[PDB]
Amino acid sequence: DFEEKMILIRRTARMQAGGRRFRFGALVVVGDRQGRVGLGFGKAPEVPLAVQKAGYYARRNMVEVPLQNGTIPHEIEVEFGASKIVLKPAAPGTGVIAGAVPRAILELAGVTDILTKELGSRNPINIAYATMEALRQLRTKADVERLRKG
Amino acid sequence: VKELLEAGVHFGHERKRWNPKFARYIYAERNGIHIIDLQKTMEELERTFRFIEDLAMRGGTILFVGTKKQAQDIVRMEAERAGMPYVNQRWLGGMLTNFKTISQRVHRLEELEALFASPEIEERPKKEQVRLKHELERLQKYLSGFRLLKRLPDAIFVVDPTKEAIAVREARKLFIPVIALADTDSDPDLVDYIIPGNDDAIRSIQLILSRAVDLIIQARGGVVEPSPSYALVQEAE
Amino acid sequence: MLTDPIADMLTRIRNATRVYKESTDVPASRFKEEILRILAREGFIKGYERVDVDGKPYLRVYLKYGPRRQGPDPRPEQVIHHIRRISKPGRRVYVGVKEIPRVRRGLGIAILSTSKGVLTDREARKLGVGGELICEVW
Amino acid sequence: GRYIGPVCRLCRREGVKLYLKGERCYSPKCAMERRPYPPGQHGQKRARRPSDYAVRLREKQKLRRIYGISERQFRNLFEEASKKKGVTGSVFLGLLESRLDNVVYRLGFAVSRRQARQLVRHGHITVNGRRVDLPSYRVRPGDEIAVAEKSRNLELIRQNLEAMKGRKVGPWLSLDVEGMKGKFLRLPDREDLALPVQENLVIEFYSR
RNA sequence: CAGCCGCGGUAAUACGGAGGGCGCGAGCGUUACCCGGAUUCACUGGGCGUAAAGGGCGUGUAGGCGGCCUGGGGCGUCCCAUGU
RNA sequence: GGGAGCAAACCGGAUUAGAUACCCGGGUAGUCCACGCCCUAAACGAUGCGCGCUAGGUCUCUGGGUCUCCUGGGGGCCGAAGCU
Ligand SMILES: [K+]
Ligand SMILES: [K+]
Ligand SMILES: [K+]
Ligand SMILES: [Mg+2]
Ligand SMILES: [Mg+2]
Ligand SMILES: [Mg+2]
Ligand SMILES: [Mg+2]
Ligand SMILES: [Mg+2]
Ligand SMILES: [Mg+2]
Ligand SMILES: [Mg+2]
Ligand SMILES: [Mg+2]
Ligand SMILES: [Mg+2]
Ligand SMILES: [Mg+2]
Ligand SMILES: [Mg+2]
Ligand SMILES: [Mg+2]
Ligand SMILES: [Mg+2]
Ligand SMILES: [Mg+2]
Ligand SMILES: [Mg+2]
Ligand SMILES: [Mg+2]
Ligand SMILES: [Mg+2]
Ligand SMILES: [Mg+2]
Ligand SMILES: [Mg+2]
Ligand SMILES: [Mg+2]
Ligand SMILES: [Mg+2]
Ligand SMILES: [Mg+2]
Ligand SMILES: [Mg+2]
Ligand SMILES: [Mg+2]
Ligand SMILES: [Mg+2]
Repeated sequence: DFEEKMILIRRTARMQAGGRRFRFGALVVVGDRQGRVGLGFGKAPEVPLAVQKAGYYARRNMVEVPLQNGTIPHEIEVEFGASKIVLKPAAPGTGVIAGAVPRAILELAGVTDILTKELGSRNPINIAYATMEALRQLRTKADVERLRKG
Repeated sequence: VKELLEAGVHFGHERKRWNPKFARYIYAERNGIHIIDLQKTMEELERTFRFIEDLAMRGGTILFVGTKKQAQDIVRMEAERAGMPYVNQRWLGGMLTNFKTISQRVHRLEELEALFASPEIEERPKKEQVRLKHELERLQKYLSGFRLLKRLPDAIFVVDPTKEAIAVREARKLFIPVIALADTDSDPDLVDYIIPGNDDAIRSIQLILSRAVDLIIQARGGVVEPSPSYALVQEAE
Repeated sequence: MLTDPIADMLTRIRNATRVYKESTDVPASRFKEEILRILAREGFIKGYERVDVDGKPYLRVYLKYGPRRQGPDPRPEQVIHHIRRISKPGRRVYVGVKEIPRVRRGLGIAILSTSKGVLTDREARKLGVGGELICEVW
Repeated sequence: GRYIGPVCRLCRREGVKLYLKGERCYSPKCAMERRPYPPGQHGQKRARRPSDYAVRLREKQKLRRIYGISERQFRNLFEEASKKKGVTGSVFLGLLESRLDNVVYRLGFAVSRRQARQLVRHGHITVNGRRVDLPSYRVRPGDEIAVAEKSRNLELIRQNLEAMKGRKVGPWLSLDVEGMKGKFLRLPDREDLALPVQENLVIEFYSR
């Protein structure tokens, strides 16, 4: 079935009469590896309990990625916050040339060969979040054809 | 079935507090009030009823919504008339959206309902036997139409899409479609199958809605035997 | 005054679609026509007609969109996802044939004007001539 | 030079069966039998979850450790591969496996990866007639990889060509056993190959 | 000790030692220096309401920039041939 | 030149540990005017000028028309799309 993969996990701190009130957050991808990917952000009192939750949110925000042989139809740039993500598609043997976040989203898309740049805020949450609405955006010689048709 | 020339009940509502998106469904503005072009209404009615029809005979269920006390009862009634949930008092913090749990209400309605009647009714103190009669009493108020609801509903039928829009907003986050009796004061866009004309004014809520029920029952398994709701039109006048 | 008509058309179009108008007047040039024309070929508008809007020539441009949507925000997909002017008054831009770019690793166009006329890239390419890059439309 | 140390202890490092020492890293003794856990004071103890790096790195050190080669030597044939046409990943392996100190381990002659080394080095092998004492020699396709009738008559040769009666040869070789020859037929292929390795991940380590 | 972050006031994985471990290997490490990362000078490719950033306003000179149709010329621009 | 009221500086009076200050009673320059200089600023919308485009609702100033509506010009609130 699915692979769970989890980018980051953090510690957000609250303030209170008498002192700190901690809490946790989790970033999760879920892949099939075949055009289906999931992004989860999972907060709650207990780390585990977080990833857990993340997971679940993951599988509900599903993105259906038109692959095409280890790689993408056509380049995109995408702009979430001032996280900017650059995706450009490559010949097999290329590799998953990204960093950190945007990798294990494509890795888990079942993408195999593609080129990425990040520009702007490095922040993962958004860099992931971008990467998504990046994918969410792609289209196919097919898909396009269909729009313009007369 | 279907009706014609209902200018004598409804035509259009609301002054110049419109929404320009609605714009198209307007005919012209008479004395600052807006006046819907029913003729278009008719086209949609079909396109729409066509949509009820099928989901009716599929087995499937509508959800009716008026928290408007301008039409609070017509709903209860026309929705009792089709074995189809209604919501009436007020819509609720995610009835569909948080359903799982808005449902855990109906659960501890039954639990309380038939824990009256007779058995062991009074094996417990009394500072707490008129407190429970209260928790239940309350569940009774708004959950009453939300009772026959067991899964998510396969439609939503609204009166004021603007007055309940926390209903509409909800539907879609879940992919459920939206029928509504939307008028000028509201956003056409976010309704899937639209009934142009009066958010307001019993006269028309009745006519329209009730017909919708004509249509749910008719095919499914029944016949056309005038509804006991024309009798709460004669109670405004 | 205008500064770039072309710009302005394109924009007027970028602007129109983005809120789902049916059809916008731009005021008319021959050039302007020739461009619109190509959008047709490639299906980016549904077409245009010459009209006279108070006695001064224009070009109603009947834009076109995808199908009503499913879920929150039933707002069509754009057909014209992107339109960007390229040559600009006081920044001109020229490609010769080996240079003509490839739009969305293939999915849209450039419009060039050549000594052989307003073409797409695949148009000018085949035809084997370069020129001024006007814009860039996927 | 090359490594020269506890090998059937890297058998152990990567955590995966590594063939280096022959009969023994074969016959319930290469420890992945007896203690699959990694060498050193912290062996049984649970490890925290490999860093995105670590992996990328291991998988390479694996591939290298495998063929008994130095990273300096290793990379050079990488660089070559990426520069070369067609799926880079493969050709790396392509070329790796085109190594003579391999072409010979492949072709039986000696048990082990390090043996075909010190067997090439000490002279006992030929290619097309000429002798070659260089492990690093890039065997093409056409090459008759031979024993030298000079050492030929040797204990360690007989033994090991005699164990090679009956057994089978990778598609891309013909171990003839009569004249102790052996051909090398066409460049092997990711598919043709054995390897306990994610070549696609080795690439990924050098995109650094 | 220390590249940065920051490590030592008697449980220091960060000081010194030892065992072991990782990387490389006739080398390996420090320094210095150049590109890179750095879309941090942004042509590709950045900004200026509160983060650094609209000139106190205006007039106006150089300069930059220019609405719609036709015609001539071919400086820009484009193509082919060719030399280098 | 002018100098009514104000009021830096300054004289006294309180006040506080001190009070070279907020409080008080006085008081010169200045503040006013002519003519010449100075060119500064939270000179602020802290937002450069222009032209085109892209839902609305409401309140206001001033204009035209077939006048509790329409159309033009300016100040102001909310708010579509969108931006951030
Ligand atoms: K910047
Ligand atoms: K000027
Ligand atoms: K005083
Ligand atoms: Mg930005
Ligand atoms: Mg930054
Ligand atoms: Mg990152
Ligand atoms: Mg290659
Ligand atoms: Mg040290
Ligand atoms: Mg200690
Ligand atoms: Mg310490
Ligand atoms: Mg250290
Ligand atoms: Mg130490
Ligand atoms: Mg740079
Ligand atoms: Mg500032
Ligand atoms: Mg200013
Ligand atoms: Mg300033
Ligand atoms: Mg001038
Ligand atoms: Mg011009
Ligand atoms: Mg001319
Ligand atoms: Mg001419
Ligand atoms: Mg010329
Ligand atoms: Mg004086
Ligand atoms: Mg005084
Ligand atoms: Mg005093
Ligand atoms: Mg008047
Ligand atoms: Mg105004
Ligand atoms: Mg206004
Ligand atoms: Mg908004």
